[PDB]
Amino acid sequence: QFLSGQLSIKLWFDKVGHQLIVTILGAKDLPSREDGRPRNPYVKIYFLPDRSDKNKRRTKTVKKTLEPKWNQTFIYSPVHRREFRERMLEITLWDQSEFLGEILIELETALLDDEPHWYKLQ
Repeated sequence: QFLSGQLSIKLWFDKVGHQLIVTILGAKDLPSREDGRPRNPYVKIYFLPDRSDKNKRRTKTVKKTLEPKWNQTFIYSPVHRREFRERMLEITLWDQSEFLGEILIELETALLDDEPHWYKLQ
């Protein structure tokens, strides 16, 4: 019915350094609030399993926008190629509250090409 917006994310795995680099660039086309005002958006990421603080990261919250730009790089470590079939990134967007959607990326087929890509929020 309504557009939900998209999130630009860049992923890369450093196979020698055993680290997964996740850069959450920005979002576009976020839905306004029902009252017409813009959002105060942030992104939360869990590298699962273990839903614990160690595996949790969050962007800062941008004030009053539908096109936030965070440009933040998160570093997960230690990470091992052999673990990819059993790891996923749970990426959620929030209006600081209201849930604005989720992108769930399985590591085994993730775009680990160090390029930015757009993902639809669900």
